Amino acid sequence: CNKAQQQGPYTLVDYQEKPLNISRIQIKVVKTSVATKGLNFHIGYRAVWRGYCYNGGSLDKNTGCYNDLIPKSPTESELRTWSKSQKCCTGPDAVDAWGSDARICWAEWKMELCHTAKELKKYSNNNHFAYHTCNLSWRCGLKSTHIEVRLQASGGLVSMVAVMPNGTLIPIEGTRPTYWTEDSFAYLYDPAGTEKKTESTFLWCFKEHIFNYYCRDNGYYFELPANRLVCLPTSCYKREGAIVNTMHPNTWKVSEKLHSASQFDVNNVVHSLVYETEGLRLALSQLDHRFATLSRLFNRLTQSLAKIDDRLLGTLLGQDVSSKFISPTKFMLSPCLSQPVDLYSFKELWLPQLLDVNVKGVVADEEGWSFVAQSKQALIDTMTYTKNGG
Amino acid sequence: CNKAQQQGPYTLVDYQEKPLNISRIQIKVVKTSVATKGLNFHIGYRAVWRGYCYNGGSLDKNTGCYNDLIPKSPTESELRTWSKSQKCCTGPDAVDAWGSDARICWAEWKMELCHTAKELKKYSNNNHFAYHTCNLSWRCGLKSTHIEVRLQASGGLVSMVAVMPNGTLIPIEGTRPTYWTEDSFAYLYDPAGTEKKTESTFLWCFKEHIFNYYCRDNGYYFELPANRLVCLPTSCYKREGAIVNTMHPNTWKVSEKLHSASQFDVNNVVHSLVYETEGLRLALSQLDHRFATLSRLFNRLTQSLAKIDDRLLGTLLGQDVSSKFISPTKFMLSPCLSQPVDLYSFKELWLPQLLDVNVKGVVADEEGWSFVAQSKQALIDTMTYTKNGG
Amino acid sequence: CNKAQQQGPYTLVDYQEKPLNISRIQIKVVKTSVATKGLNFHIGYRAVWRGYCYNGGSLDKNTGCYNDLIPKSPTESELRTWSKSQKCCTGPDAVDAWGSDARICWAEWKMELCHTAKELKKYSNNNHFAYHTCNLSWRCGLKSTHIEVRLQASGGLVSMVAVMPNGTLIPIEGTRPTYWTEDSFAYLYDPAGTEKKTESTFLWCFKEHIFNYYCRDNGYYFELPANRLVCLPTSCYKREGAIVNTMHPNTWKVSEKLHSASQFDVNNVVHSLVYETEGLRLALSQLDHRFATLSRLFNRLTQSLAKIDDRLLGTLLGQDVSSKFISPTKFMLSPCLSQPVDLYSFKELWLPQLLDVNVKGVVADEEGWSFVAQSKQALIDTMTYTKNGG
Ligand SMILES: *[C@@H]1O[C@H](CO)[C@@H](O)[C@H](O)[C@H]1NC(C)=O
Ligand SMILES: *[C@@H]1O[C@H](CO)[C@@H](O)[C@H](O)[C@H]1NC(C)=O
Ligand SMILES: *[C@@H]1O[C@H](CO)[C@@H](O)[C@H](O)[C@H]1NC(C)=O
Ligand SMILES: *[C@@H]1O[C@H](CO)[C@@H](O)[C@H](O)[C@H]1NC(C)=O
Ligand SMILES: *[C@@H]1O[C@H](CO)[C@@H](O)[C@H](O)[C@H]1NC(C)=O
Ligand SMILES: *[C@@H]1O[C@H](CO)[C@@H](O)[C@H](O)[C@H]1NC(C)=O
Repeated sequence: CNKAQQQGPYTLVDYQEKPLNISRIQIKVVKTSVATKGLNFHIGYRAVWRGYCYNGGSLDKNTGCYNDLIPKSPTESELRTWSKSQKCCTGPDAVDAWGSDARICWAEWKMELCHTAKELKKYSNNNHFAYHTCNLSWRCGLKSTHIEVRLQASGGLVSMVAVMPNGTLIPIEGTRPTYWTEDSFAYLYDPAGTEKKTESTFLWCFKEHIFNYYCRDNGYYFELPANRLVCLPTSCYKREGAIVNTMHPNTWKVSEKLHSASQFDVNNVVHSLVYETEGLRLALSQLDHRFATLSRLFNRLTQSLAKIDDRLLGTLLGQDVSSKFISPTKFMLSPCLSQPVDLYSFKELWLPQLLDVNVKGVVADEEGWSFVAQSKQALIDTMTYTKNGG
Repeated sequence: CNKAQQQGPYTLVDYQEKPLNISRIQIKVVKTSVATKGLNFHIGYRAVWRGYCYNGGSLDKNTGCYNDLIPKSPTESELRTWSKSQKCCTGPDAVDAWGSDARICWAEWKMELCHTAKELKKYSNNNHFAYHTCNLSWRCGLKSTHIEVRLQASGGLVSMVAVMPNGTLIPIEGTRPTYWTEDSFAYLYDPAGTEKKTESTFLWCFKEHIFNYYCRDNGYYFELPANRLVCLPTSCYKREGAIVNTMHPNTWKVSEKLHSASQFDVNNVVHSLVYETEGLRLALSQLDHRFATLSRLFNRLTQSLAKIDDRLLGTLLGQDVSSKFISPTKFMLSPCLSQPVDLYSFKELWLPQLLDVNVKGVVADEEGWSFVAQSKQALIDTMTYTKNGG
Repeated sequence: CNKAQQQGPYTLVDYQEKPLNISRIQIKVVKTSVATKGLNFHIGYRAVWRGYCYNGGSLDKNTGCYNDLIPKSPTESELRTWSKSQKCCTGPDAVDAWGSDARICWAEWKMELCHTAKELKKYSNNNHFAYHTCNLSWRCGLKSTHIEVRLQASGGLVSMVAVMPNGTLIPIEGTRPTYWTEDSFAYLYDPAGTEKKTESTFLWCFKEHIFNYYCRDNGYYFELPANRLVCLPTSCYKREGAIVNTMHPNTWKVSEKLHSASQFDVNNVVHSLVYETEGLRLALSQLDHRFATLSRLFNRLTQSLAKIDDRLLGTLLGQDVSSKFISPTKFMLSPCLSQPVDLYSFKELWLPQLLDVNVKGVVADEEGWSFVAQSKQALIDTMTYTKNGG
């Protein structure tokens, strides 16, 4: 039929997407690393319960008890000797030692007797009239374990520290063993089996103009800005040939290594994952619908060109075949038998990789600090009430 | 060659994808917010170790020691004065005060002497015959910090509460400072610098029929059902013009803010992320293969139409050029020089945004409650054994 | 115009993507499950503070105090009776019972008096000359709660255990109640309401050659290797008809259920999510650009074929219409009115599902173990100093 009507004029419009300047580059970096191996941390503790009484009667002003929990933390020498001996050495215990024996409370003891384990007893009595009564009860303990040295930059210089449960960073060197002491405890770290590198290498990062840079290393994921040193517990990163601002760096917060994450935080991460995957379902389904549309259009146009070129559908199927259309849509089939040019510019589609992610927990749950807290709790448990050993 | 054979009849089928009624809408919401700023929480503690003895001999029934750890929590006035003074004020200490001086144990003390810090000593002795012996040792401490007010709805009314480590929700008002006391401790919060909003705004949510609604705000991600108030620690959300069911709301579980997440929980979230990314790799690779197929088909069909229209490949390349096919596939090139209609209905592809996610930790690790726990632990540490100060 | 120049020869190249042997299969598995329901765990504790003194003067060697905190954990019978009674039963308390009454310190008490709650007092005095002074103060407590039985395989045999805060796995059977005791505490679990299944079923997993297998169940996500039993807290999985290596299995680490995740771990998971979503933005945007390209090419080619077939654009639009091109691009419109063959091989696009993920926290925050720790802390709080009750 058709008309002399010419209700136009029309012109096909191309689909134009909103551009995105995102791309996956290699970024050259100076990377300062640190790794530790083997039993490199040794913790010892030792203390004496000394209860020294005198019984001169209610009338004597010297009657009474002077007690004390004397801390006797081991020396570096003694802590090493314990470390190879697997025993903590100690002085003598004394129960109900009165009169001349009570002087054992004031002798400079030799730490002779060594133990697999030793807890003290809160002994005290004063029932020997006109005499002194001495009670002496020792406790000691030792654990050898593996500590993880971490990094920190202050003044622009990356140095090694050991984080303690209360947040104090213990400066650590890499040649000589570091040894320190708090009250009853003595700690010894030896830098053997520990390595601190500085390395010219590369990182696979996503550059995306708001440019931001989203980078990955081993199990760490982090933004890597320009002219700023990015420090994470065991690795710092700098852009090669870029000038770090001396201080004001991007460094890990020690608090986040001491403090645990709540169940609400992780559930919130799960919910964010759900929201994200909803977005991904939307986008992927939209692309799916697009391929449906292109399928329809390409089919109609294939019908149009095919009625002219009967060898078209054949090469389309890879089958040696010619067609004859008995219908606008239905057709029948019969058989019988340089430079490249790319019209599409399709590039390699980046498939997301499986993410190695580090989960290490809080510092208080490290074996050594757990041992320290356990020791303190045992001391509290055993000082609950005085025991009469006479 | 070809045959009179007509092994058909065939008909091209269009690709039909499984539909998905997912879409990203703006949802109008009434949102109740709350924000806090500055040092708004003040914690003080104060107590007296009073050891009051009398020495009348083994025969006197009055001989012995009455000791007590009297809690003396500061008043709101005294806590404010400490807050501006940066010192905790206290009464007098007394070591080995016997006879007439021992009466200091029973005088109504004036809290005169103020401290940067103060811990008591467990002094006790009774060696003054026919006399009383008084020992008095004070302890006090103060910390000014920043607390985060949270929201809770019971009876349909959204109100402000302060969560304590044991789970108790302290009702908080926004005009007058709230002050309370537990044993030795006194806490003072002032509502200045704190703001509670109610706001008509919008949220970007994913609506997807099983309709569910997956919503995001600041660092919070949450389902927003119909006719139900959704409360999260610092923000509640309601559908505008919808009738909340008075109670039975969707509110955050206080437990999940007090209790930490295990390493197994987070590792499990990581594994779920891995499973998810495997699905995404599958889908994206499938789409990739689809573009390969369309590339092949479009190339063959382009060859078919090009042998008829020699200006086709030119406009395909944007190059001014005509072709001549010396082969079914090989060809040669030479140069020389309204309403819109959209066949594709391609819409803007939603690219997933980078997710702002809140990670705040457990309540016990808040600075103030950490200070309280530290104070209690110090008190335990110093009450381990009696010290004779005579 | 055009030339006798034939600057070729060219040939269209098809887009070839890098293949990926990833696919979503059903894996047949033998799955050992375990579920618990109702109040199935009962915790009781009970202890006696016994301070037994004698006052014979400074001269008598028998003068002094023998004190003790005697643990008296309930029996299985008594713990069950408490469980149904909601009261913990106890012996008699005694304050300042001297002379003949002091013998109550050494009578075999009958646990007659029962309590909603009971804490002891550290009473001690010795002011009755030539007499004994007895102080007796009891404490008891009971909590009924819900414990979650977990699985563990050693020797290839999957068995049920109850994890305790210090990491010890308590072997649990499914018929008779299990009962054990530590110092002051007694615990009773009854296996009623608890179920341990072994089941032939299937899992939806992603098989992807490096083949690895990434699987999901309820809220658990885990790799399921070949010929290895994969144990998770409440469910183990084995490939059907495959031979598990007797031991050396892939089992959950008990530590990760006792130890919490740091805020740095979760923030790191967030950053990994950001990196991932950057990759997804890149890929999705690339596919978008691809559809733009195909839109352009298909439009030009549609113009080429349309000037020959004026019914083409009509069937392309589903509109009954014929075209006439007054321009290389502009055109005008007028109206008036078997086996299937698939050229594309497009398959069902897998849309990622919303991930159910379990977040359970640490074992120490379970209600029962929280109750135990609270009880111990109360005992510590009340033993701080002796109180004279005379
Ligand atoms: C895209 O990125 C390049 C660097 O690769 C930059 O030169 C250009 O300005 C950017 N353009 C836009 C629009 O982001
Ligand atoms: C942390 O502990 C160390 C060692 O006992 C001590 O020197 C330091 O002052 C403590 N710091 C804090 C903030 O508690
Ligand atoms: C799709 O969503 C619309 C609302 O946008 C609703 O009216 C319709 O029933 C839905 N259809 C299906 C099949 O989900
Ligand atoms: C929490 O502590 C407050 C203040 O000491 C107290 O009033 C309340 O009873 C406690 N609640 C619980 C469940 O421990
Ligand atoms: C692809 O997977 C099949 C099993 O489905 C396997 O037989 C084949 O070797 C694999 N090929 C490649 C290249 O991965
Ligand atoms: C854990 O506690 C149980 C019960 O008190 C005890 O038998 C076991 O030895 C403890 N194990 C460790 C490693 O502390």
